[PDB]
Amino acid sequence: KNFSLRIDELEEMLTNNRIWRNRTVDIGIVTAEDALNYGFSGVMLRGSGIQWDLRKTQPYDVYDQVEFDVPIGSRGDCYDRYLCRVEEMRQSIRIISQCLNKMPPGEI
Amino acid sequence: KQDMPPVGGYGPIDYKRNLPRRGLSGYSMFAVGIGALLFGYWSMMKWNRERRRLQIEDFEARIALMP
Repeated sequence: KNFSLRIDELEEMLTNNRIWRNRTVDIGIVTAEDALNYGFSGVMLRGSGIQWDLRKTQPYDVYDQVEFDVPIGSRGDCYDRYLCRVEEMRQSIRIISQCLNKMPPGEI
Repeated sequence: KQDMPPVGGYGPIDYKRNLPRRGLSGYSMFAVGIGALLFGYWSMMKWNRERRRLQIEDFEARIALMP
């Protein structure tokens, strides 16, 4: 309950800043079908384009019974695979705050 | 029987992302800049011209003597 203030710190530290934005825009523009023929896994995927993940097309355990969304960035550079990770941490807080309400007592 | 899951007491914290604390934008800026800048120029002409008055006063003592 006291973590989203800490992720709102780095938003002020890096997102709205210009120099770090100027330090990383249009660097590593790899977006073609050789960005998938190289056999990449996620981010340095879908945040560059092609929507696919192993987190709601393939189940693990009770993992589909929770609600969340998956981030997609705009172009195929590092700054649009950086902005996956800010929204990705804004998903794990929801899932933990969704998982605690649903645990039954039982065995190990 | 002594397992975890509590009956109640939940938030959550937000997934939200906002802090628009602006901030005197939109032509309110450039207005405190120009007026205070000319205020510094307004502080001139009352000191340099004043020191210029003392500058002729300083050269006055040189010319009055030296015969």
